[PDB]
Amino acid sequence: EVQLVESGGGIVQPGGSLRVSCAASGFSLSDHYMDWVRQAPGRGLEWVGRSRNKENSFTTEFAASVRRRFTISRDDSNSLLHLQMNNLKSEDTAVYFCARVGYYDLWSGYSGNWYIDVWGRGTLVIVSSASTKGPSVFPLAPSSKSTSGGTAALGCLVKDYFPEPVTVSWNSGVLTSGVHTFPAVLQSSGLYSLSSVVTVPSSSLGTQTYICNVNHKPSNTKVDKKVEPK
Amino acid sequence: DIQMTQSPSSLSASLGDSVTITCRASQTMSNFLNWYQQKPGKAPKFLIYAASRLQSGVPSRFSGSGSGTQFTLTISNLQPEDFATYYCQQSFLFPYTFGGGTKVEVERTVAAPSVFIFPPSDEQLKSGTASVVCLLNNFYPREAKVQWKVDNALQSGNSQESVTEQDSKDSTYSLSSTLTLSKADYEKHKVYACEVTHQGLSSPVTKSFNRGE
Repeated sequence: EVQLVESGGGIVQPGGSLRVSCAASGFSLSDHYMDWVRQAPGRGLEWVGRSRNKENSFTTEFAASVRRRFTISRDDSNSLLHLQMNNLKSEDTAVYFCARVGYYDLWSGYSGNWYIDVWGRGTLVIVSSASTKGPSVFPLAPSSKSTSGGTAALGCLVKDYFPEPVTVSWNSGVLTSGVHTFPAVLQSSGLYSLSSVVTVPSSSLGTQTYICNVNHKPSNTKVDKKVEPK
Repeated sequence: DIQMTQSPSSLSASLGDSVTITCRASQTMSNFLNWYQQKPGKAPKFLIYAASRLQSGVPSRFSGSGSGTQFTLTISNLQPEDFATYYCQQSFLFPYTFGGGTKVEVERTVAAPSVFIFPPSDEQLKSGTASVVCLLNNFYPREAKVQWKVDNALQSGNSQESVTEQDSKDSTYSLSSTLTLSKADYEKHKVYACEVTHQGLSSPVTKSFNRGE
C-alpha cells in the first residue's frame, strides 16, 4: 500500500520556524521526486517546492514566495522528507500536502512529463500571535426586521476566540431543523468569530424557549445563552 | 509565470449529465496538463495526466482533451461521487502552478434568500464594540451581492462574510455577513442597512434599522 502521511504542524508565532515532515511507505522514497503543495483554508492548491530523486542528486527548488525561506531535507534511510519553514509569515497559514511525483514516458528524460499520483493527508500550519482565549456569546435576537411572513430568525454570535474550534447546539440538541452554523471567519485582530442561526415559526416567539449552547474546549469555556425576542 | 484560469468557477448539474470544465493557460504549453479531484476536508486525488491520459483505476466516464493554451475535462453520466472541486495543473515549466479550481455542485431550482438583520446587542455595546449581522437564508444559486450601507454610505472592507456548504437536503446555500464597528464609530451614524441582490428576487431587498429603533 503506497502511503504518504505528514506531521509536525502547529501554531507558530510570526518570525519563528517550523519543520513539517512526510513519512512514506510502499515505495522507495529515493527513486521519486517529492513535492510540497499548500492550501490556505477555503482556497486552492499552491505549489510550494520540489526535491529531486537520487539520479538528480536530490536538488531542490521552490516557488518565489518561499524561495528565500524554505528548505528540504531527505532521510531516505528512514523514508522521511522534511520541509523546514523559517521566518514564517501570516500568509504561510495553510494545510501542507506532501506529494509523490511520477514521470510518464521517462524514455524522454526528466522534462515536463510528470504528475502527482499520491497525496498525503496534509498538516495544518497556522502563523498567529494570538493566545488562547474564550469567546463572548451575544444574542442575535428576533424582531420585526428578522421576520419573513410567519418565519423568524434568531441566533448567537460567538466572537473573539482563539483558536478553533467552538461547537454550537440549540436546546441541548433538541432543535435541529432550520439550524445553520456558519464557518468561522478570522478577524483583523487574529481572533475568530462565527454565527449560528435558526429559523422558527414567528408564532413560537415568546412561547417557546431557545437556548444556544457554545463550547470552546481549548479554553474550556461553556455557555448556555438564552435568546429572547426584542 | 504561467497562470491557469478555470471556467466556470462554479458548475451545477444532475446525475447523468455531462459536464465540461475549461482550463486556459496564459502561454502555450503543449499537453503537459494534469487534472486532480478534491472533496471538502480531503486531499486531492490524481485523475488525468498529459491532458487526455487516465490514471489506472479512474472510471472511463472521465475524459480529457486539449493542447496549446486550452484544455477541457469532461464527465459523462455524472455520479454522486463526482460532485467535488477540480483543479488543472501545468507541468510545463517552473514554477509549476494550479488553476483556481471549479466546483461541480448539485443543481436545483432557483430559490430567493430570506433576508434578516440583527442590530448589536446591548451586551456587546457594554464591551465597546458593535456587530451588525445580515443573514441570507436558503438561496440558490450561490451568486449573491450583499451591500452594507451606513447612512447611505457604501461600506467596503470593514465587513466579513461566511457561506455554508451546499445543504444535503434541499441543496441551497446560506450566507452570514458581519459588519463590526467600534462603539464610538457606531454611535456616530443612524441608518444601518444591508441590500441583497440575487437572481431569485424581483428587485434588490434592503433590510435596515435606525440606531434608535
